Amino acid sequence: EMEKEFEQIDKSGSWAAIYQDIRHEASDFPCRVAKLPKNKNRNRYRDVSPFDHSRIKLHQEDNDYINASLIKMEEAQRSYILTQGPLPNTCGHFWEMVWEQKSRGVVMLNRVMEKGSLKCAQYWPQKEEKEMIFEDTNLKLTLISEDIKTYYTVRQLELENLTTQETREILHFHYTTWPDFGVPESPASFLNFLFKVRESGSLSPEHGPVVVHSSAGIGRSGTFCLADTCLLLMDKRKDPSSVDIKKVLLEMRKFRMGLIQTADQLRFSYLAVIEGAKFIMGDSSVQDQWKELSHED
Amino acid sequence: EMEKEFEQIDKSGSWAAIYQDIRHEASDFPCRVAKLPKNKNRNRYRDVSPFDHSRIKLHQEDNDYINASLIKMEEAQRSYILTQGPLPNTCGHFWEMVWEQKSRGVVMLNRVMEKGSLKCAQYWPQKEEKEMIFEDTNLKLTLISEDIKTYYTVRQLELENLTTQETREILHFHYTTWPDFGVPESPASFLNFLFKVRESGSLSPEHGPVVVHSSAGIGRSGTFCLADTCLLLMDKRKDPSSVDIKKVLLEMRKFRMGLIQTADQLRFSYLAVIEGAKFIMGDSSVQDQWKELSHED
Amino acid sequence: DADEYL
Amino acid sequence: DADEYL
Repeated sequence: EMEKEFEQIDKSGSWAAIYQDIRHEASDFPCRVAKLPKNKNRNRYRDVSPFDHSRIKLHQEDNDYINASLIKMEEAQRSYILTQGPLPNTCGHFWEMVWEQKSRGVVMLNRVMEKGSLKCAQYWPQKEEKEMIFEDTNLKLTLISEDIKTYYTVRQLELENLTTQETREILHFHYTTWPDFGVPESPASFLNFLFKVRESGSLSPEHGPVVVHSSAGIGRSGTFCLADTCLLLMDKRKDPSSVDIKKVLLEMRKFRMGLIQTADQLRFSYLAVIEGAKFIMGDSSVQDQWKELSHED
Repeated sequence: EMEKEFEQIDKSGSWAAIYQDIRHEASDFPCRVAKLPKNKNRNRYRDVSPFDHSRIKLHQEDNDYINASLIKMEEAQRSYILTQGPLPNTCGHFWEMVWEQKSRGVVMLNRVMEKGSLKCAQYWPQKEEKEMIFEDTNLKLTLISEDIKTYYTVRQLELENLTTQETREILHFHYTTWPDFGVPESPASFLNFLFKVRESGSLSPEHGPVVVHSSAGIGRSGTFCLADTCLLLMDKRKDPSSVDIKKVLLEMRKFRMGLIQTADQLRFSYLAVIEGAKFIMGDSSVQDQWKELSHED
Repeated sequence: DADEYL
Repeated sequence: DADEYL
């Protein structure tokens, strides 16, 4: 098992090594559109871009660029849209992508300001009396309600196509206690958060892809998605044993780059997946336990 | 203290983060000579080259290239020559550099074959009846004696300038139990190894620079040198408190790139430096304890 | 400098 | 592929 492997790497202390084999093994595809001199101000980080084959295109006539990737997962039967923390100039685009892609949930795995540095624009409203209007993309965003917990918050926002006065409910899952280049507090907190997202009905096939982001849309984002896709497969084959995470990860790094930024985030992914199966494999209590462990109060 | 800081990063789990700040902060200088199409076969790794300003030049008339860097340390008052694991075609050069630079010790922090892959040429003889002759550089290398331990080995080799029949004794310190992208077994084993090198008289100012290498001459090599230079300073100012390792490291990454390859190697460097001072600050027992702990039998 | 994440 | 260490 992966539990065997985890037990083994842990003993050898081969996390960094195993992770460089993964880094050396990841795909590399063009990101030509991302580097166009014109799309320069549309990218938060110089070194993190979407592969052209998998980039999401804005149905905008003008420019169709947005640093975002469609991670489509064949076997798992699940797709996620990973993207960077929108910039002051790209929140209109971010919301446009959510509208066009028909997403129902948004998973923000980062905080707007982290260790003195800005990582993401305040792309949604904090108070219901102040909706936002993204003039460029012709959409209105309003806060309908929040549900603040210890380390995370779920918000029900309403997005409207000013152009058609059509309206939609977007669930927002904001994980506030996961540091940049860091790991979640424990498998409990993470697993408790995933499952909240899962129950929201947000990761559901009847909707467009869940949009997952962090500052660059690769570290915490790859980690979030890695753990969830692996649990998916284990179920799809409710014979967990046959799940190779490193391989799941390599399949995922074909759609977007750098999914999983640190060896420890890789080690974490194992802990989280291993713990998870306890539930998938059958254990009921575990879920209820994660909630306690997650100290969501 | 760094012990305070270590205690702090450990609690926050900010090793990867702190290390990227270091990675983002490191210098970048040309490596133009390293990339000359002609010097291609003189480099083990495509991505690890010496900065031109600090590269070591072979007093060879032909080509003067060798992927090696002179880490000169002002305050510490110590210089090390970090280089890659010589290639089949560059052991003549490696020995030439040792001769011209007048080094007395060689610290090999890697094994020739690691996890099924070759990392370094058998650049020295394993048996006394079989000396080596590097025809290109006109030098003869012979094994005079070895001292095999659990995890390391010291060899006394004799190198001769066939050209002048002049001869020299080169102490070779081979650390065999430090994995690629890995850490030494414990602060005990490391500290016990450094100190052996230290006593050999090899790190002594009356000789040319100690040549330290691993496969690329940056990970285990940066770690080895980081820990030693920090202990140097702490002594030079026997007011340990004022030693910033991250800064020592940044000063070191000005002479050669990537010195310290992983967050854990960074965390290790702290443990090792912290432990070390116990001895520098005065504790005698500690040394003798490291020997025991190092299980050098 | 600023620009990078990796 | 082979060539890299980082």
